[PDB]
Amino acid sequence: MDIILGIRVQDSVILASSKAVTRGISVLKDSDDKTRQLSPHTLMSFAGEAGDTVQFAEYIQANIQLYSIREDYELSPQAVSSFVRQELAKSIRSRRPYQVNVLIGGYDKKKNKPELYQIDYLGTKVELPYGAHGYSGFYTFSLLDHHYRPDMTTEEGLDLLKLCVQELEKRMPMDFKGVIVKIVDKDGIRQVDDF
Amino acid sequence: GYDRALSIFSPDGHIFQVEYALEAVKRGTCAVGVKGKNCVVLGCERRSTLKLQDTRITPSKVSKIDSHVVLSFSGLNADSRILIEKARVEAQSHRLTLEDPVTVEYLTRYVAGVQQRYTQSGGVRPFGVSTLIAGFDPRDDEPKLYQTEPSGIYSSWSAQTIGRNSKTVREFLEKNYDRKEPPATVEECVKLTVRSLLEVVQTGAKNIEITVVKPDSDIVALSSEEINQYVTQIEQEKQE
Amino acid sequence: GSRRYDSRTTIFSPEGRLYQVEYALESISHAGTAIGIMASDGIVLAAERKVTSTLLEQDTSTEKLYKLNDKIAVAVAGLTADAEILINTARIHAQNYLKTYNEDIPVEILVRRLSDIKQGYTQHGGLRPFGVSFIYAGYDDRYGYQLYTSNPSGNYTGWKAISVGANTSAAQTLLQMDYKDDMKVDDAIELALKTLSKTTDSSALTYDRLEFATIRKGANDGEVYQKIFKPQEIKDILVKTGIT
Amino acid sequence: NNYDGDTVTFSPTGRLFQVEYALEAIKQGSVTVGLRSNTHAVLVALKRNADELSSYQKKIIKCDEHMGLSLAGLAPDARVLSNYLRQQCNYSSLVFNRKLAVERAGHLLCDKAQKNTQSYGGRPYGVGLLIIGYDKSGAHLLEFQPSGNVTELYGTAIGARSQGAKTYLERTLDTFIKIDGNPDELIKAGVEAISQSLRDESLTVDNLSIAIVGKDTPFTIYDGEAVAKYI
Amino acid sequence: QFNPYGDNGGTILGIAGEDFAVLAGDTRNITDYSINSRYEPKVFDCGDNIVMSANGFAADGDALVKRFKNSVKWYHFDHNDKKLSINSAARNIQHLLYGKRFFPYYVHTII
Amino acid sequence: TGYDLSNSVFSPDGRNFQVEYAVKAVENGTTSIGIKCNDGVVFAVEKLITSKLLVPQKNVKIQVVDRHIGCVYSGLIPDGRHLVNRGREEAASFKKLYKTPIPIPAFADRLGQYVQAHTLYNSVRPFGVSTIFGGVDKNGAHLYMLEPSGSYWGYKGAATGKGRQSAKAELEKLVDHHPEGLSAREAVKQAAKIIYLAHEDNKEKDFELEISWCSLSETNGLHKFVKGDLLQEAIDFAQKEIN
Amino acid sequence: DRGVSTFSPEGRLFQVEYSLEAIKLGSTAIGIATKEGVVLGVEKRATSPLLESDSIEKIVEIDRHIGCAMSGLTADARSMIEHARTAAVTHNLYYDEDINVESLTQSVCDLALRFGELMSRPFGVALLIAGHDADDGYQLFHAEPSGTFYRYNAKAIGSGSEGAQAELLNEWHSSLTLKEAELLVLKILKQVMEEKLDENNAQLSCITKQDGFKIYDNEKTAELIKELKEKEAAE
Amino acid sequence: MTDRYSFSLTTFSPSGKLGQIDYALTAVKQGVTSLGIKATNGVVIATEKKSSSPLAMSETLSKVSLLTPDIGAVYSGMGPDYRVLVDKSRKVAHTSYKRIYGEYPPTKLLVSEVAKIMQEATQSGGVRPFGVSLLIAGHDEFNGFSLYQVDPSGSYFPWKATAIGKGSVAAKTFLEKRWNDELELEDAIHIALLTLKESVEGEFNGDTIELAIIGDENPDLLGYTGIPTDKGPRFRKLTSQEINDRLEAL
Amino acid sequence: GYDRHITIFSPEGRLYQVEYAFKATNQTNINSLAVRGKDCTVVISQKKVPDKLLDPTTVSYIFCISRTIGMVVNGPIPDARNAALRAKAEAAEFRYKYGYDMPCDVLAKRMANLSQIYTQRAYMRPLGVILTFVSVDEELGPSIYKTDPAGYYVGYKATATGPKQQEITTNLENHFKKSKIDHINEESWEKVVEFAITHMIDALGTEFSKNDLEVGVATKDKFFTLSAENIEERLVAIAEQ
Ligand SMILES: [Cl-]
Repeated sequence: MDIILGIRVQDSVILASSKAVTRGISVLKDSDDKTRQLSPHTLMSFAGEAGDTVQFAEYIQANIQLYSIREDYELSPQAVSSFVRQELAKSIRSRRPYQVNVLIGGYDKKKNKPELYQIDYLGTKVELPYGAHGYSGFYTFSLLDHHYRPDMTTEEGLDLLKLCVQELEKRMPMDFKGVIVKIVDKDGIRQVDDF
Repeated sequence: GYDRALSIFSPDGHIFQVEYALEAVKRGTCAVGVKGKNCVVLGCERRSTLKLQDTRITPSKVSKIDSHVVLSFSGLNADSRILIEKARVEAQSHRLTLEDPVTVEYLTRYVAGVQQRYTQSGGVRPFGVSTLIAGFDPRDDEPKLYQTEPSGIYSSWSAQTIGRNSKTVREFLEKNYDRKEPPATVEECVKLTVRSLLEVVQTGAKNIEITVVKPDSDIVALSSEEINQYVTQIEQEKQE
Repeated sequence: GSRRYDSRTTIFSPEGRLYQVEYALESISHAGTAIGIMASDGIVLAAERKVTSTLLEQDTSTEKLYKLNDKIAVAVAGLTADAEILINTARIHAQNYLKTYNEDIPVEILVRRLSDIKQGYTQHGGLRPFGVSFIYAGYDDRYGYQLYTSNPSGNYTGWKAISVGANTSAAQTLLQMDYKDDMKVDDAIELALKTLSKTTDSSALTYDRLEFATIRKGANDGEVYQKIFKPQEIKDILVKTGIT
Repeated sequence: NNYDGDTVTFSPTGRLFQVEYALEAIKQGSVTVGLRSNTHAVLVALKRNADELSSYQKKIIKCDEHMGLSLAGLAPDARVLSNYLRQQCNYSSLVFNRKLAVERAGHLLCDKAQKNTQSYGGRPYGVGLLIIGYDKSGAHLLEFQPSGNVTELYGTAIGARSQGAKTYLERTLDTFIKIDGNPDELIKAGVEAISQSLRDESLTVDNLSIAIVGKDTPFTIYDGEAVAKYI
Repeated sequence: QFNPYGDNGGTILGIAGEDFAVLAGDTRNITDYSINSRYEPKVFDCGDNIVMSANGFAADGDALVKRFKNSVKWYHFDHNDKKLSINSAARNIQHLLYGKRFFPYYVHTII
Repeated sequence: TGYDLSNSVFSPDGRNFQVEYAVKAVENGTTSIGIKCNDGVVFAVEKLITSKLLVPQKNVKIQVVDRHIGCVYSGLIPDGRHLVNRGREEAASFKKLYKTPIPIPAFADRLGQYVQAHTLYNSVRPFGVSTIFGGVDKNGAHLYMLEPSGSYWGYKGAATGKGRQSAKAELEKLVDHHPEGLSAREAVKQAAKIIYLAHEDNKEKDFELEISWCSLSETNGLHKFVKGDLLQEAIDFAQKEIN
Repeated sequence: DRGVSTFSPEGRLFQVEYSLEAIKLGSTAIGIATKEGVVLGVEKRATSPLLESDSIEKIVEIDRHIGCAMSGLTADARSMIEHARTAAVTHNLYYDEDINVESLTQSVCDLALRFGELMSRPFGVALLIAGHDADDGYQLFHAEPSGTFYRYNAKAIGSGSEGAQAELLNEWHSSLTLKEAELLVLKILKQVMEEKLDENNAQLSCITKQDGFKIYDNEKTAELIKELKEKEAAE
Repeated sequence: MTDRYSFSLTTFSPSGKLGQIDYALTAVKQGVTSLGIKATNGVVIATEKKSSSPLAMSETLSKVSLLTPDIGAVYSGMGPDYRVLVDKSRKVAHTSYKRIYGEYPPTKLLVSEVAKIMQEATQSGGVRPFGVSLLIAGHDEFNGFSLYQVDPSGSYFPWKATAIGKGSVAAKTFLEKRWNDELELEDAIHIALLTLKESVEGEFNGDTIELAIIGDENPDLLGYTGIPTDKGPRFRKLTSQEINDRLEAL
Repeated sequence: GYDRHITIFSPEGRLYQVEYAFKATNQTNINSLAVRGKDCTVVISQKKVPDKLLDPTTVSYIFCISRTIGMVVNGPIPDARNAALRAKAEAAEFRYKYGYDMPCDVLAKRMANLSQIYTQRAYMRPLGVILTFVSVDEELGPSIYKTDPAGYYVGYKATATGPKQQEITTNLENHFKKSKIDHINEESWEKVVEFAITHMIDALGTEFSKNDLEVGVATKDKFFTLSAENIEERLVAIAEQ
């Protein structure tokens, strides 16, 4: 785990997540996908404590998929984010809390608008034009404060994202082995293979 | 907690509560399942003593358990919701632990096990429901059709019907369904299903529901006009 | 032991019917009639109070029509006490959904859960079922205006127009006769009152023996308003249609 | 009649019919005999088969190195009660380093059976037991009835036609009680006792079951070719 | 604060031949710098030709041996007097020990 | 009707027929007695010798509670054992909390409340025994008799079983002829006589006599069984009186 | 009504006796034990020709060395098989060995009387449990809802049981080969079955020390059926 | 042991009646008459004190009970059932309202809580319904004065005026002739005494009649001074002497 | 007709099990009486010891619940002792929880509430007893409060219970019609006990020896029962007037 980023542009939400899985002095994997599709137009990326991350992500995935089958309907990104927040808000006062931070990128088909939510392990939710978890934010937020515009295209958003990864690859202490980038828009979720 | 043994043996070796639950199934609207060479079709009767219905919002007779499996039923409507909910939860639970969707046999075996449990548990009555469960296993193109009943027994069928006047439509299917050559196409399978319901139904208007399931999570429900075309075509060939 | 005194409330008859559910429906058939009519621009709820006394306080009274949330209401037919147990559960369920998803609960979801509770009392626990039938009137942004009914069995169905309680057979025939799909709210108001007036067991239909409510989009722009009618407002609407 | 629906109901003459019906299940069971001297205690049991293709239902169960019983009636109920005895014998060994007195074993069975005759929902045990053992006060023989009544005896028999063996042992009392330091003779007396309960059938090699415990003999069971000596 | 463990010293040794096996152990029992007993045996015949010793904290050692001896007794009761093979005994002892994984028997066991 | 089919149901008289039916089971049982004396109590019971095969002296029916109380009963023997097991638990918890051994009146109410509790619900059966019990405490000797209903009183002498009327008549003569009091050793002899006299109502099978006693002087306030020379002496006294 | 665990005046449990009547209505199952193996065979009995007969599962594996056949209310058997499989695997985990066939049977029979007012009623199914172990060799057990189990050299259960058992009494001897036992099950099943016996409405299986528990193919059974018809015509 | 009665004792009959509720209402019919009348500036509730023996002190038995400082209750039917309902009603006003909102519940909601308790005795395992009908009079800031009837089924209805019990049919007819929407509290007390005399047979005085009002705040009955917002209970039980004063100008 | 076996309503709105529990009250065939003085409350009850083998000192239907409260029971002794043990436990708990002695009327209400529960809950039968509680309350003064199987309770100027209760009741009524007051206008409890016995003799029409009666007396800060000789002393005083 470590680096997860999110950018909401005019017509889409773009999530970038690091590929490295490190334990001790060994990089065990360099192609790890730190994300789960909750519904056709909703994607969740995650970072935090080993084991907890995937266990939580898949538990949320199962619940949203269950809801979809029961009602024959897709929950809005706002509705999914609220469900996820409440689960984490419960978790923080449990015997052993989930130490997982998430970003939820979704396209609301009723509103025809992209939406990005940042939620930490305490259950702290905010809707944002761009988001980051962990030490990444200390570089990317100021960078995006300067270069981001609300009316950008998906291509402009990807170039803006390249600028973030380049900055992190220059100034971050750890080798995070690049990122997997995924786009959420009106047509659903797709992965950019060449980044 | 309420403990009473409601399902018990009688002197002749019958469990009357399980057998009376079968009578509730016999009262329910007719449901039929027919599987072709590359598909399964689920047909359902809807009684016409209810006009002024809103068909947009009224619970449909065929329910999706997962994207690749469907469940229809005959009997108590309220009872069926409990079985469907449990099945849908088990479907997601299976995907979570095995990392693969349920087989149709497995999903059937689970639903049947739930029904059996309600025949020797204290304080509960058996489900007044028999189900038809149809679909395709993951990465498989062989059609699957299973039946369950209140006792808990389940089995696979080339074609089967349940509900009121099901003995009449079973008679029809027994002489009209060839094991050596099942309905080769979607059209042939839907027609044989509609024909079988027309032996029992009344009018082919808003009384028949048809749902077609094809491999790789390809499930769609037919509209009134689409079904009405089968009804119109069958009647014209009949006058001969 | 106690086996001797157990009525066995959750068993089948030899014919495959649930005794207690059937007998609860028989109870409900003596309750005051309630009618729901769904129009294209709103829903009407109309209900007849059970034989009133002149010293009954009519304005501060609630017997038939209850509010579940801002978008959903119910008309009751059966034991009022039983209905209030279920109404409070339904009110809590709506708030649980809003708390979880930050969205108002879809009508069917609320109806299904309340109907599932009723179902449970017919399959396990050895308790008598709730002697209540509901007419649910509500709005959400998926299906718009919706009418549902549920009964002691826990079975529910959707309707364009429906009646529960007394004289449903006669009431349904009259609704089936004069209802059409392009109908407006003000027309539905008239149909509801006309139907009760003909099916009533009373001598004449008056304001003091009625409860009335509408669910319109007749607020200001793209939002829904619930109007539980006051006594004087029922008196006026009864004159406006020429029943009194 | 109207008072036999459950164990919690007394009849107008003060009888418990469910307990009496449980007692009836023992009478239908195959005969088993118990007898002792001052040095040894012996169980002899006639085993019963379903048909010529089936095995012969085992009647004797070991409870400890120094104790065991034979059964007549519902065999699963004997399994429950014998298991309880195994645990109680075992508790006495682990906690007190003490072999459970055969008398206490009887008291414990009595109290376990009793609780099932005073509460709603339960039923009486449907089996009778003959417990033999050798403890610090010598050889012992007990008779357990599912009413709760446990009785210490020199000799006895339970099951169908048990009255024949019970009469024989009542005549032979003075003889077999003084068969001290001689196992084979005490068994012979028990085999002759059970023979007084036979009708149309005789004792064969896969029909007879014998058990013995004593001063320098752990509780051991003999079946098959090991009982051919006594036919 | 109460310490539920102690060290009773001593040492044990097992060697296997072609058609035999030996299990040896000293008979001294100690706490700190004091001798509790010059002859306190800790190698036991458990039946079915199995000998066992659980050396370390004697209270846990005695408890384990006591539980295994009892396990042999019930194995006979439940499986028609069948002889408990040494490999089956070994697997059974693993479950006895691991059952207290979060409050362990403080012993090194040899059979 | 049907009022007698369920425990804890009042009949129109105000009676609990199930308890009265349990009394019939007590009347069917063997005879047992209790005699209060100068500084203690004496208990005796009839043991029917069903067969020669019964080991003499080895089917003991009198039971001790704590170290100072004796209990004997007639009727369903297992039911009596259940009551004594409870009595022992009650006495143990009393001594645990209060240190002193349980007083006899205190012990009597513990059994009484427990037996009475089995007349309150239809899910339990009443006790099929009448229990005679007592001992010595700080306030001297006490004798009690407890019935299936939960009813108990203090007694100068007590009797229950098939020969209760015969035994009661014989007990009343002792109370009249000895107003100052009966000694412990005398009461043992009288107990033997009364059991032998009460055996006339059960004379098909011959019987075995069993006696126990608590006395401040003779047994030091503890419950002991009468055995050997003192037992045979009491048997001989009884044999001489029937002839 | 009356208690579920009530005794009759003859000293039998009403519910256990009534469940035995349910088993008599069930389809026939036969088992024969030899020194070369144990054979298990059942009548499938499809209620309708449209029902796919190969989905009828009345012979079942418990472990590699233990198999099982059923008759009566077959839905009741599922939790019995689940328990048997868990008991077998659990014993292997605790003791690094195969569990004895008798011990398995005893474990299944412990569930039987765990009913009352535990489950609400006895099981309405009888089981034939066949297996092999090193101590007692090839074994066949009949497990009833009374909690009782008998070892058998041969046994039939179900509707045609009393007629089939009388036939097994005459035919069984201690030197039967496995092939002889296979044919004998087919022969006796064909006698008591309503519809004509073939590979689709009857199923064979066996357990041997070498190959373990095996359910036979419809092709393999069909040849044994043809071998049986030819031998009966040959004298 | 343990409560094995986990099943309903009240069930629907083929005709749709709930037998035990009907029979509970029959017990209420046998009960002594009680009534309630709502005025513009208050409410009056009244009943006869049926003495079981002249040696009994009827002052020690209170049929009219304070639930909150602004709410009172009276009944017809089985006294013991009423007594325990008053205990539960007083407690629920605290646990489910005052301990949450720091103020007493409005009349309608307390009535709603009592109704719930009575409904549960109609459906829960191993219990019979309560054999009483209640009349609850009260005041609260936002609803003003109100009067409710609660039946064994758990149903409740608001009334301008009503009567329950022995001679309720005649008493209701009497109240219909006399009640108007301009009645002052003293006029309502006068009508209450007139209505009750019809159903009472023996002695008719302040010792055989029990009567309480919900009216103006009573600062003298508060027990303390210093807090302006706290002004005292609106519930007041009329004394034996106060009743006799009004029986002279009757 | 299972509505007569458990505590559910009959068609006429009655509880037959409660009514039959009232009939169990008179099963002992004993009459009790309670009166109030200025400073005291006296309760008397008949004592019938038919069996010669009984220890007469252990035969009692009067109980000392607390230091201040006494209770006489009309009904079978098992149910009587059941009620007594509960009342003792309740009075002890009250003192521990609330820091002052449980009043007679409050204990009466509490025991009445428990009785009410048995009339509503099916698994519990009513106790076939009537409980008369007596004390000299520190607030209310001399007090008599009585409980029955219906769960009813009320205070009394005086009261009587048993088979011949009506005769005793009217006898007391006629005295209080004459005296024009709520109590026995007497200084000492000794003479209030004498009044109680005198008026029981007149109403029942029987004479009493020292062993035919049982007397309980409540004064400020203690309730106590009288010995046979205390009653004999009292019987002599009545005879010499
Ligand atoms: Cl209380």
